[PDB]
Amino acid sequence: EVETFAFQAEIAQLMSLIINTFYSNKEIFLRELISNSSDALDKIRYESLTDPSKLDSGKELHINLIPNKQDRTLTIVDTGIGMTKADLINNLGTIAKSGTKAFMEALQAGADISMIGQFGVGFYSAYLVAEKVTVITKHNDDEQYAWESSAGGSFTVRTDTGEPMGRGTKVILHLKEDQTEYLEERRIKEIVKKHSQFIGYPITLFVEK
Ligand SMILES: OCCNC(=S)NC1CCCCCC1
Repeated sequence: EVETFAFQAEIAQLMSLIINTFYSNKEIFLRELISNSSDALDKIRYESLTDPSKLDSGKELHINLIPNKQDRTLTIVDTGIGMTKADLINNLGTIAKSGTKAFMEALQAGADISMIGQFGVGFYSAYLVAEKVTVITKHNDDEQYAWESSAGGSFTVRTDTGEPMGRGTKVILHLKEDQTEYLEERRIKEIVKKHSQFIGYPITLFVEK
């Protein structure tokens, strides 16, 4: 059972901007996703200080980067606080409203796309390299859900039937045909060292066999 929702007008405008403009410095998407994962891990770790039972769904706090040349996907996995159904559908997009408007004002005040993180909307930089993004997420207070969008103004949310995650979020990037360099080991390493050398959680690169 799948529900289809329309993106808020300003978010749909940002994604169409991100997809259609010519911007060569596409590697910043990984920094933004890793920084988002760091925030999610900070939140569960902070909450667990007053409630250790919040870690019953997993004590490990880490980030895994998993390229797959066969499927042409790059997957970013964190064991952070995860996302509820209301987060996926309403609350997060409501908070991103002001940032998207301001980010688009800044895009005419000099700023470029690489500053997307300073407006709290860095996640949508995934569409610099991805034609489709799938988000599997599990929050302690909700079921496992699957969010998906190929942009174009709509996204879907459904209960996920696949492998249970425990807790956290999995961002699956279905890369565009010309963006397969982000499946390469030495390319991901160079990006992580340059942009995320100061993340307070272990970032593990899964190399393919
Ligand atoms: O970082 C930018 C703000 N977006 C966040 S925090 N999360 C996104 C995940 C996909 C579905 C929920 C809402 C959008």
